[PDB]
Amino acid sequence: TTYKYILNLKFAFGDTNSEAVDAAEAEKKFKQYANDHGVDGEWTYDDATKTFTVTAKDSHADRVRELAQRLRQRPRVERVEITEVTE
Repeated sequence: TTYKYILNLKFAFGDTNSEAVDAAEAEKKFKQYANDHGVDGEWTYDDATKTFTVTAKDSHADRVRELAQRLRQRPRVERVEITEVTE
């Protein structure tokens, strides 16, 4: 009866020294697509330049199907994957 959606985003670069981090492009793009379709969730950081997790909570299966189909098309900057979790 109760189901929750979770989107995964992978971010990594081939550098030796790390000082700067990119979070404005992933937070502005995820907030634009989620606020345009109607998806409420939370953001979570996983290590510096490695992995990025994001939670997605919706009532209807139309907003999570349009967000998962329009986001997962062609990966270039981050890996976009969708998985359903249940308790």
